[PDB]
This record gives sequence, structure tokens and C-alpha cells, in this order.
Amino acid sequence: RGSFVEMVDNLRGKSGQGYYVEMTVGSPPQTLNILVDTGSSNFAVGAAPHPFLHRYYQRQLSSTYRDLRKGVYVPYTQGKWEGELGTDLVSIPHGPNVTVRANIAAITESDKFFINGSNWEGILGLAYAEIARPDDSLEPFFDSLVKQTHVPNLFSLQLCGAGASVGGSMIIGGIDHSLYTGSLWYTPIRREWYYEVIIVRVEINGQDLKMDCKEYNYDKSIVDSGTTNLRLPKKVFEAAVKSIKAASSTEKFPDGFWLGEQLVCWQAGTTPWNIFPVISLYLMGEVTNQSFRITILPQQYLRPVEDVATSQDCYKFAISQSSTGTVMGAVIMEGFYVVFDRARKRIGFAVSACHVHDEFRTAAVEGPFVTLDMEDCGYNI
Ligand SMILES: C[C@]1(c2cc(NC(=O)c3cnc(OCF)cn3)ccc2F)N=C(N)SCC12CCS(=O)(=O)CC2
Repeated sequence: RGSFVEMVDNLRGKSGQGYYVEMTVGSPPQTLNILVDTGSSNFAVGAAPHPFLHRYYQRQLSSTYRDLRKGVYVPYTQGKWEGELGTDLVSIPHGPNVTVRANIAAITESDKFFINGSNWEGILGLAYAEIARPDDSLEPFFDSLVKQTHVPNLFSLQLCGAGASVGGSMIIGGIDHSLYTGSLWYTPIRREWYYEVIIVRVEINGQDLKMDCKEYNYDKSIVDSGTTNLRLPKKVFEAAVKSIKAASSTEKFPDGFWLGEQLVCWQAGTTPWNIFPVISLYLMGEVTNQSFRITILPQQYLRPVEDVATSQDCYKFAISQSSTGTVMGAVIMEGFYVVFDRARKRIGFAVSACHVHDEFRTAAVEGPFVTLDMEDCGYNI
């Protein structure tokens, strides 16, 4: 407990292409890069020679593979992934020294699932059984790991981010104190499906948005390492933007930029960070009527876009509207060291030692604060 040097820096990626960890599957071990995803619950890997993929899982080569004789079909708005369920021996080379028999969805067809140019071939769904596909009988990887080893029921993420290569750490079964400054503050996991949390108050540059409790969590708030943006519910997004525009009145920008429909650029080394507000989410504390506050910088919500071939320091506004509730994606998580305390049904937040900041302002985790009716920020059908 406390120092996990072997796991420090085990996360890699490219800006906007997520964070991945090296894993091995089967015997002999087939190495794959796997996207760390706290927003889903399936261990799903490419199993066929899709042209975008560096490699893929080849079941024929593995003496420990076991077929479950069940397909799985996961559709969504932009496309789909489908696969054949099995189990096999799984390890994380830069994780604990254990091998687990876990479920593997072997991907055999997809549409707009894999990213062209990316270096990952699969997705580690780290959320709970209730949202595993096809159903909650399919035990998620982390449940198998805890059930089969002496690994504590906890993991933490330091997602580092650029300011294009990213990095960070996934501490399996513990916390590394060198990855954060100040103290951890815990928010309760409302229900064990996604990592669900309750946002209790929103401030832009210290100004309360003044909306009802309930809107911030309509229909859900989640902590999601598989989403880039801070995604806010429609009404919350509107009020936030009105406020951000107002705070950034010194320089004007087209209306499309705020909808992430176009980019905006400055001359190199001359970004006016200072003209942009801090954003504060207050989270339900551990104790009745107690809350804490996390604060992100423009360095977190203005993402550097290197990819633009039509221009030779451009940025994307990475706060966006949602119909699925609040999603605290990379925009949030790049500010903090995030502890998913599954054992104690809570998520810790602390200032990330690696978060990108300037000489003037820092990402912050502050408390305690007094907030009443925090249960009422929560949503029910
Ligand atoms: C499985 C999935 C997913 C995420 C990603 N992410 C990235 O690629 C990325 C990129 N950059 C990120 O941060 C910045 F690096 C962070 N995640 C890819 C495939 C997926 F299948 N996981 C998520 N947490 S939400 C989209 C989703 C779930 C909902 S759904 O089924 O409607 C579509 C797919």
C-alpha cells in the first residue's frame, strides 16, 4: 500500500485518442494495448484483422481459451461493435503480478468503434456488472480480478494530458501518494452501474449558476475516462456557456466555437488563458450537509488540436451538451488524481501532480463546504 513504482507511467496515448494500458491475453501471452474506460463494463478486444489495428487477439493461438458459445451485439448512435464471448488468462504487465481468468468479448465486426491512427486494439470496461453487455451475468474484468486474487477492491487514475503524446498511471489495487498534492476528497458512488456521482453546485469563475440541484444530474452524472469532454446536460450547458462568454468578454469568438462546430486559434505561445474562467463542480461529500469543490482550468477545457492541416496553436472548446446527463471526462480527470474506491463505494479526487497549469492558477480540490438538500440534486424515474 502507498507506493506502486512498477505501475507508475503505465498509461500511454495520443491527444483525443484516449489512455491505454498494455495487457496480455492467452497462453502464450498476446500483448495488446487496451483503452482504459470507466464508462463501460466489457473487456472487448479486436479479434480480426481490421485494417486500422496494429494487432488483434488470435484465439487459435491460445491454449487457455474457452468458448462461451454466446454472441454479443452492442449498437449505438454512430455505429456498433459485435463479438463472440469467451474466457482466457489475462495479465497487466505493468500491474500486479497476477493472472486472472476473465471474460473476453472477441470483436469480429465494428462500425466507428476503432480509431484510424490510434494505438489501442481494445477496451477495458472498468464500470459495474449492471451495464455489462449482453447482461449483468457477464462478470466485468475488475470483479474477476478482485474475486480471484488478493488485490484490494480499488484502482486509481492519473490521466496526464498534453498542453501529441499523453501519459499517466493506473494503480491497480492501491494509491500512489506521489501522483497528487494536497488531500483526497471523496464523493459517494450513488449507484454501482456507471461510476455515478452527484453534482451539488456549479460555479463559473466563482459565480454560482443558480440552477436547481437536479438539473446538474439530469438524468445522471458519471466519471468517465472513455470520454474526452466535460459533457453537461442541455440546460446546464446553456447557462454555463452564457456565463463563460460573459467572463470572456475581453475577446470575441464565433457562436460555432462554443458548440465545438469550429476551432479557434492564436499565435504560438500567445494564448490568453487569463481571459477564460475557472470551472467549479461541487460534489456530494461523505457527511450529511458537507460538500467539496473541484476546480478546472482553461488548460483542461480548451484542448490543443495539432491535427489541423488548414492552419500552421488552434484549440477546441471541450465542454459540450448531452442528453445522457453529466459526463466528467478527460477534461475533468486530467486535472485530478482520481481514486475509484470500490470497496468503500466512493470516488476520491485530489489535485494531480501532472496537471497542466500556468504561473497564475492551479486546479484545486477544496473543502469542506456546507450544502443542504444534496439528496435532491439526485434524479429518479
Ligand atoms: C464504450 C465507449 C467508447 C469510448 C471510446 N473513447 C475514446 O476513444 C476516447 C478518446 N479520448 C479520450 O480522452 C482524451 F484522450 C477518451 N476516450 C472509444 C470507443 C468506445 F466504444 N465508452 C465510453 N466511456 S463513451 C462511448 C462508448 C460508450 C457509450 S456508446 O456505446 O454509446 C459508444 C461507445
